[PDB]
Amino acid sequence: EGAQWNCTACTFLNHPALIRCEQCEMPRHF
Amino acid sequence: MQIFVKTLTGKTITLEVEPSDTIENVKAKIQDKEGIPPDQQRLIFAGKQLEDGRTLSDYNIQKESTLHLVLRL
Amino acid sequence: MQIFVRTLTGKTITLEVEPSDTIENVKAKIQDKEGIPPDQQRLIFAGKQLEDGRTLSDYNIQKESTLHLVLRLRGG
Ligand SMILES: [Zn+2]
Repeated sequence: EGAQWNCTACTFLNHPALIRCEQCEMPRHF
Repeated sequence: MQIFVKTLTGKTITLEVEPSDTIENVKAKIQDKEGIPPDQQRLIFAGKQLEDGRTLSDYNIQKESTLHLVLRL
Repeated sequence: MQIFVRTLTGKTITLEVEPSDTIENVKAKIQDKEGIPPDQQRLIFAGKQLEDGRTLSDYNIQKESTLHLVLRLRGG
């Protein structure tokens, strides 16, 4: 899956499956 | 209470649940509504994958909370 | 101690808080500054979502810490 990833807008630590931030819907940067 | 389940593309269904419902029951409800088998459902809340044995209350899932559905294959 | 809040506009404001302050108290200060009701505020710090009822010290929030203000999505 990968490791969790920090949102580039709000820093929230998201699940590796998600393509947008769970909190603010900022898209994943990679 | 009502919670939301959103696919990876942003499409959203609504579920009528209870705080005491297990994640297994929620996956069974999703299977009833959309026909997706529970073994192919992965549910994410607050950055974590949810385990079937716990309840929505065990994960502090409240009304209007959004769960994220991922296809497992 | 002074902490920073990255507001919805990309601006960073400063707050005087104590480690003993609740997340609700910080949201009330943010409401005074930015006009967003606390029930529509989400506060994120170093990848962690801050929960109502907790204190800043519960999250290792120190002086010079930056919290990120998120408008609480409509759900779905
Ligand atoms: Zn975010």
